[PDB]
Amino acid sequence: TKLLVSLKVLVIQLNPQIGQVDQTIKRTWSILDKVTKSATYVKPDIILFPEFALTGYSFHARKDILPYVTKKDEGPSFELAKSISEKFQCYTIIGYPEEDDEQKLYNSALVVNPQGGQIFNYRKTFLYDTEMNWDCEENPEGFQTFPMDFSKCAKLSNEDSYNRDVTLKASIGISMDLSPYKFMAPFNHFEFSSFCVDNNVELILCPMAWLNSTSITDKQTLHNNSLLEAAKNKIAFALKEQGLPLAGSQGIYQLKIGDSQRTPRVPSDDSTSEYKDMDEPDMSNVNYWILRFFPFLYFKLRINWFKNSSLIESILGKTRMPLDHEYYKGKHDLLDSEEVIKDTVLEKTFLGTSLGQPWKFQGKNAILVLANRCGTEDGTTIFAGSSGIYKFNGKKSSLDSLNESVELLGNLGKGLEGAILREVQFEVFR
Repeated sequence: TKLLVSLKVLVIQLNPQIGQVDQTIKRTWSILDKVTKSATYVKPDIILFPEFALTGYSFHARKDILPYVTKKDEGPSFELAKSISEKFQCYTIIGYPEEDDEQKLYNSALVVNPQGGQIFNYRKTFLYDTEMNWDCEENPEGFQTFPMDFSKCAKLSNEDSYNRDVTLKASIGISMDLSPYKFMAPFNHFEFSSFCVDNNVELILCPMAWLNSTSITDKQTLHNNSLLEAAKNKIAFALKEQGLPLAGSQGIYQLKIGDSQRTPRVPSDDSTSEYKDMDEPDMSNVNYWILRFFPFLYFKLRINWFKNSSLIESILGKTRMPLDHEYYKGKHDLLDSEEVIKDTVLEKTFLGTSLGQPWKFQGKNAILVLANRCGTEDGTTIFAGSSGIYKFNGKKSSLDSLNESVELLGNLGKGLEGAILREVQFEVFR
């Protein structure tokens, strides 16, 4: 049974700096105020913030982050999300540094329902270099899905208003979750997006603190004070030339509220990575993010992969998580056994292909919401901003924004704080 859905999605893009939690909270309320005063404002069903949205990101020691960590149901990030959810009767998802009762630290995203109750807490599964600075843990559950009960958001195709309720299968992936594991696993594993396709996820939510490639990441440079000083000077000049303070822009808000301006499809070039034109998205990263969702994209070659059974061994042989992941540290050959083939094995995919279909996602819909922070930290790290909303439409082989099986519903710029609201329409089957 086809069920039509209409979701009002609001994404907030912030430039939080370490030690400015109260100021960031104030700017957040300012943004939300300006949003409600928009000419085309409509009430959001869901509001998404970036990774470590109120705290800043680049913590260099456990001691430095400890004054900002909180239990999943206490503290500034949680109280903000509860207040927002209660005032807007929506789901609110925010990234925050978490401590648990056993003094373990995580990079997390909490989810609050329209009643102001916390319904979920997701912990980052693939960690980035920065997390290793302060003793962050991997999510022992690995990637996860959860239900989100939406009220008055759905209809049958014959009906004339969205007056039905719907429970969508959602998944949160925090930044590095989208990357090959440790940057060492094969690129074409597409772990997170394969997991979402495998589990028939309909709503994908990604709080991120994702870098623009102008950032200094070369390890030899970071650990040679002469090379580092020279590299920092280059970024300094790059911001000065833009009329920006070294930390990037704060408090000047780009609002795209309820409009229908789509983001132009563009190939990555030597120029699309430049940290220039702050109100335009970083299309190098937009294209890269789209590529990491390859299993959701139409690709002609899958028909040959399926016909030749080229991926059967890959599909059968893949594990739920990487073998050395926290996941197995305590969870735990069908072609050579007498055990039967379970439904779950027939849902598994590799490169978007399953044992039963060339392209498992074909004919389906999924929504991707990416909330990425903007600004700069340490004089070395420039975040890409470019928060956006995407629809994978499942319709029938560029590996970027030119692929028409993804719809770019709208993006913010790479460099300004702000908010984007889009009505997203799609279908699910029930």
